[PDB]
Amino acid sequence: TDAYAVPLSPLLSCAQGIALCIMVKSHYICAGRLVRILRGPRQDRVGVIVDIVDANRVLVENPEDAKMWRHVQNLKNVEPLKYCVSVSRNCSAKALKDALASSKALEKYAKTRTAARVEAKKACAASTDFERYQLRVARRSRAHWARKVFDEKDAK
Amino acid sequence: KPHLRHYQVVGRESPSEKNPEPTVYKFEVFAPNFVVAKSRFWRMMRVKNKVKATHGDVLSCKVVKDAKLVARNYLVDIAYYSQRCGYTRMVKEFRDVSKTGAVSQAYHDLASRHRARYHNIEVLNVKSIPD
Amino acid sequence: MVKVKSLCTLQIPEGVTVDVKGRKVTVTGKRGTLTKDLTHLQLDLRVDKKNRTFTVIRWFGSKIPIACLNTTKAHVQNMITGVTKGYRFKVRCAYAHFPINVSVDGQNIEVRNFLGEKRVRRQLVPSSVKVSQTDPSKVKDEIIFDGNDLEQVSREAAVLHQMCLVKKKDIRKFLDGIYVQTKTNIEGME
RNA sequence: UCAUCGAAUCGCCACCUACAAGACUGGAGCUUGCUCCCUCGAAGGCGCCAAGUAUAUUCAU
RNA sequence: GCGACGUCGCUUUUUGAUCCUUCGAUGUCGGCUCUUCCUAACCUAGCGCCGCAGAAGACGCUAAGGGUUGGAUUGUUCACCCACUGACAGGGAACGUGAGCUGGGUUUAGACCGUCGUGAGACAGGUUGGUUUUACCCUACUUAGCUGGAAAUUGCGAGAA
RNA sequence: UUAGGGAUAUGUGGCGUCAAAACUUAUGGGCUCAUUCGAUACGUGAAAAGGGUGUUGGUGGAUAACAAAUCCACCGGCCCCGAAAAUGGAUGACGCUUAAGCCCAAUUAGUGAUUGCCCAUUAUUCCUUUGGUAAGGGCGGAAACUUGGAGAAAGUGUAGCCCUUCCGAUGUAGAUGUGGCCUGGAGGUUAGGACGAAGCUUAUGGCGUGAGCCUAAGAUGGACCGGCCUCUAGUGCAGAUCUUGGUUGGCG
RNA sequence: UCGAACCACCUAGUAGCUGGUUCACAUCGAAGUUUCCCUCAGGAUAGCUGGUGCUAGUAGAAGUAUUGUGCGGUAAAGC
RNA sequence: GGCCAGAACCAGCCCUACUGCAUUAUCCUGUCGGCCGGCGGGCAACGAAGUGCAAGAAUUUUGGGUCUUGGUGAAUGCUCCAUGGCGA
Ligand SMILES: [Mg+2]
Ligand SMILES: [Mg+2]
Ligand SMILES: [Mg+2]
Ligand SMILES: [Mg+2]
Ligand SMILES: [Mg+2]
Ligand SMILES: [Mg+2]
Ligand SMILES: [Mg+2]
Ligand SMILES: [Mg+2]
Ligand SMILES: [Mg+2]
Ligand SMILES: [Mg+2]
Repeated sequence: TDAYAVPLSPLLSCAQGIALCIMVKSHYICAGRLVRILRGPRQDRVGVIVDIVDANRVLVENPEDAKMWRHVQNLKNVEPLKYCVSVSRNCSAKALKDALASSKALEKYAKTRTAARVEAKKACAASTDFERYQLRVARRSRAHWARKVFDEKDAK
Repeated sequence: KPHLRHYQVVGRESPSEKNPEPTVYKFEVFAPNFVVAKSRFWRMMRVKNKVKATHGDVLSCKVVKDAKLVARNYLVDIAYYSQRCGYTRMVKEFRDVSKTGAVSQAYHDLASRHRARYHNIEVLNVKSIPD
Repeated sequence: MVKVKSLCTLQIPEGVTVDVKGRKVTVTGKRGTLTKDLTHLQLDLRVDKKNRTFTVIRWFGSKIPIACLNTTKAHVQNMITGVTKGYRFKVRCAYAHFPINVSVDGQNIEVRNFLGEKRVRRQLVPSSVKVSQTDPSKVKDEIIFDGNDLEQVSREAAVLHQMCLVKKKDIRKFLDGIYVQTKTNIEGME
């Protein structure tokens, strides 16, 4: 019995995680800049990375306002974003995680895209059975209206 | 998440009917439990002090608190036994967060490559490294 | 156990252009062209700019993952060099009594009256490796292989020395065979 | 002689999943494939029962 | 190439033990016949290597694929010679193989001899003469037919290289 | 470690499929490539030195030059060879190798202190039996909304005198008990039978843990016989190369 | 039928040997050891076990420890 | 009567939130530099756990007769009276 993401929709796929990871050298991906964690008990949060300790393991934190502690989260559920603060080209791994994040790099990302999908899938998990109707009359609307537009294309 | 907490176990030798005030022995051991700390408390004193767990009493075993969770270096002078080259010590400088964390990696490395497990392994000098 | 050592770099001058597409390498020049494959563990080939630098980084490393990096460095430079300079291959022989003949016919090679074997010993050569003889008079002996690619002309300037041996016989007292001679990097300014 | 078990359906699936162009201009699009879920679309408008609280859906190819 | 000195792994067509199975019966060696299997390679086959110039041997490795005889004496296995041959390698299969053959050796009841024993008799000492039953049953194999069969005989059960 | 059942939970062993359980764990630390990898003890032992110019670990001691690093010696295996047989061939099978191998750990994921999960004739609990002679209490008439019993009889034993309570419950040789089963016959009693007895048949049910009993229905049978208390013995059969009779396969 | 015929009888000869020995449930439930035996394929005797018990029996209880108090000469050691 | 479903008290397995409850040190400052040494006062405990009290409330299962009742203000006591809903 297959849940699908096409192509090649998948048998026997647990709906509580994925084996996303493809191996990469640690240094290029991340450097005490910023990252987000897919699979954590706190779910899909982003915390700027304080430092790298050993290999897979990282120390991941965030200033406040998210109930995110300074903690040891592993790269196996911690995946970089290109909204860095202190990785790569910028001269150093920075300190004062709030002030460096007071450069709105998180505030910009939290209001930019790929975070409107984080809460999208978290909205479809808190949508009670009334907004699921709202979502179905919303798709059904855009659906047939799409068909009306196709009819217009046929006319053209 | 790393097992094998760090215990501070201290104890006299049941004072005494002979010496009436035997010197107190304290040492810090990494162990899953504190029953396993006292079990290896009374192995040092049975060996390094010739004191039985029977003829002595444990004063106050204690769980060391923590260090502010932040990555740092650790050289752990570790001494294991094996039919694989009996009683060799080692250094194996690890880079983990806490002493509990790095010594965990120490055990999971020896049991990984020398198959030496918890009771065949003594630990000494779990200290840190600036550079 | 596992560590990292360094990174490998090659510069790509004018007259030589390298691609990175399907992680494969294309090197061309003004004397010849050649393309091949260089995959391995942790060895992802990425060329930064079209004529700036051939870089091959690996992120993991051990004795085996690192004894395989700079061999592509040994096998990318000779791509860039063979397309501009090229390395010629020469072959010699010796005799005591047997007067001989040899032949090369377009795309194949003949070896007749070898040691007394009055038949032909064929061997296929790829598309673009052209060769002649100097049996006429002045050299009388040599077979000079030319071309562009390091290992696509070395691969067959290896078998004529495999097509040679005299087997159930003392070997040192006499030297039957037109065998590969003097591995050499022949350049030219004539 | 059939009363059946089953319970999304495809000209938007279904070469390819991934190209092309960033160690800092975004590309995306060779896409969480569509559409499906109560009147062909959102704003209504409409009949439903007495099959009398569950009972294989008394439907449906 | 092995040899002092030595040792250390693995070996059964081994010398014996063990007494575990069999005493209301697993019928005795050897052959004949036929099939198989293994390589620790005897031959051919593949290079290799030497004081391997040709010749011709020399050492070695890889390979079980193919091949490995005919006789004399012996019941023999083995052994020995004879002769051919490229060479006549070594083993397993219940010391492969008797409801397949043979019956020469073991083989009893007759008899003779040698030693032993007072004697009857004994000898794993010699010699000679001395039963060899049954498939018509099940499977195995070998050929020879027949007939069902796809929810492998059934649901209507629905999948077309 | 064992009465008959249900549930909860474990033990040993496990959780890729067979196979219940990580629908292949969000697993974590390293190790491992093995041209017969390796992988559950005790099965019997698997492999012995030996080395290397091999992959990973550790200690003694140089250079600041190998052909900005590069050495001289060894300790430690995983792993390579050392090492081999005879039907085809075994981790148990497939298969696994960025594990489903090995050694360590884990148990909801560094968020905050528990039982990840699956399997028993075990444990806990619940009913039911049965024994203990195990304890009790009644051991002749009253009421809680519907009946049952704190009214069923002074009792080893049952269709228990009635409740309810605890505990135990396997078992060969053996022992013992049974208000226990059965066959032939006797003494008693009660009773059937031509309106169909014994017998016999069984998809005839029921009821007893069982031995067995009772019923029905015979398009069976034709004239004897059941229950109960004692008595009695030529009293229970699957197995003795049983005995006798009969049949049967092989078998047209 | 003959290393002692055949028939009938003693005779149902004897067998520490082989084979068999007919219902249920319940309650319990072992031993292959001791000593003696022309004994070692068997017996007898203890032990194990059952039944019936008798008897005033938290005791004359214990495959257990503690406490004292004895004992010993194996391991290790030492030549 | 048999077949179900639901409900309700009983006990049972329980859902478990907040978790408080004390302790312990964690940690609060000072100027130093890409080999780091020049240290003291507990007055803070939400990521201190070898540790104490929790029902209402979640679940099927199983059994149902000697009842229930009303709250008081202190430093918990008087007490009174006699299953239903389907299908077949
Ligand atoms: Mg024979
Ligand atoms: Mg002959
Ligand atoms: Mg047959
Ligand atoms: Mg269960
Ligand atoms: Mg792993
Ligand atoms: Mg009689
Ligand atoms: Mg009789
Ligand atoms: Mg009979
Ligand atoms: Mg019979
Ligand atoms: Mg001694």
